[PDB]
Amino acid sequence: ALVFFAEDCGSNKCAIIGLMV
Amino acid sequence: ALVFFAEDCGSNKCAIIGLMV
Amino acid sequence: ALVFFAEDCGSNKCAIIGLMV
Amino acid sequence: ALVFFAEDCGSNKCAIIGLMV
Amino acid sequence: ALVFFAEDCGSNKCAIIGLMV
Amino acid sequence: ALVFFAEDCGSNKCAIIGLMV
Amino acid sequence: ALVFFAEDCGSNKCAIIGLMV
Amino acid sequence: ALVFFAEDCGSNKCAIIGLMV
Amino acid sequence: ALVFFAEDCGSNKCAIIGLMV
Amino acid sequence: ALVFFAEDCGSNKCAIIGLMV
Amino acid sequence: ALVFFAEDCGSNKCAIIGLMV
Amino acid sequence: ALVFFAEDCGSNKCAIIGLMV
Ligand SMILES: COCCO[C@@H](C)CO[C@@H](C)CO[C@H](C)CO[C@H](C)CO[C@@H](C)CO[C@@H](C)CO[C@H](C)CO[C@H](C)COC[C@@H](C)N
Ligand SMILES: COCCO[C@@H](C)CO[C@@H](C)CO[C@H](C)CO[C@H](C)CO[C@@H](C)CO[C@@H](C)CO[C@H](C)CO[C@H](C)COC[C@@H](C)N
Repeated sequence: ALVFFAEDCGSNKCAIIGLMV
Repeated sequence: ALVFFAEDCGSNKCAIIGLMV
Repeated sequence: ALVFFAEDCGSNKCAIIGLMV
Repeated sequence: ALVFFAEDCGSNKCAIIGLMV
Repeated sequence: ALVFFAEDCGSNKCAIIGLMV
Repeated sequence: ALVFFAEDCGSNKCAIIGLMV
Repeated sequence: ALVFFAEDCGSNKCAIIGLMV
Repeated sequence: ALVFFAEDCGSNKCAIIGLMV
Repeated sequence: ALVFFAEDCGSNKCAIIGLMV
Repeated sequence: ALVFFAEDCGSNKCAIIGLMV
Repeated sequence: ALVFFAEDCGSNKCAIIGLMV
Repeated sequence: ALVFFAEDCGSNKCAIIGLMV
């Protein structure tokens, strides 16, 4: 599958996360 | 415009946000 | 099917609408 | 992550569900 | 238009459906 | 950014709007 | 709702169509 | 890459096409 | 939920996969 | 396939482009 | 919110930008 | 056009690919 990357800033901290589809 | 609603969740808490198109 | 929830806004007045799939 | 919501309907049975991204 | 396909499952009952755009 | 165009038909009027990404 | 416009060339002829969401 | 399938329909006929991401 | 159909391809070899919603 | 249209901007040198699906 | 990243090109003057959701 | 990036994990290997819109 494809893994997109986004900075999840919804949490207090910002963190790079993968988004797998 | 269209307004979609989503919970913006973090490491612990979440908040209702609008997503406008 | 899935029914997504959205608000159709315009002229400072919104209305709940469904979006079906 | 973001949590969207949808009404998942089958055979006259519907239940709100989350969809996490 | 384009016609996508999905398996719509409810309570152990699934049926292929079209989704037209 | 890409500027898509859509007709936003609210309640009192429609209007060609931009939607930039 | 929003009405997007696309040239539907899937048909032999190409034609502007609306896509309502 | 991911390959989605759709019927590319016209005024009369349709054809299976791939949509690659 | 909806189950979308896709092929995961790579190195000249694809495999059917589901994508659930 | 469907052909959407967008204004592709770059340092404010926008122009109409097609986006095929 | 989530922040995706893309290379926004214009006459081949690409640069990284954020795309917030 | 915007160039998004994703990790395309097939069967023999992953690889950072582009996906331009
Ligand atoms: C800003 O442009 C985003 C395009 O960049 C892509 C790299 C984004 O990648 C995707 C995987 C992540 O996109 C997010 C879902 C946010 O974008 C979508 C378009 C949100 O759009 C909203 C306005 C749509 O509102 C409702 C219909 C929510 O719809 C979501 C997308 C339904 O959930 C999806 C189908 C579940 O994800 C797929 C699963 C198999 N991983
Ligand atoms: C090229 O960028 C497209 C973004 O421009 C927008 C103006 C497009 O507008 C939308 C309304 C039309 O987009 C078409 C559906 C094609 O784009 C989508 C992203 C096709 O993507 C494929 C690869 C996804 O494959 C499966 C999951 C098919 O998913 C479709 C989108 C599911 O059907 C949708 C949710 C039904 O449409 C919504 C309905 C309420 N009108």
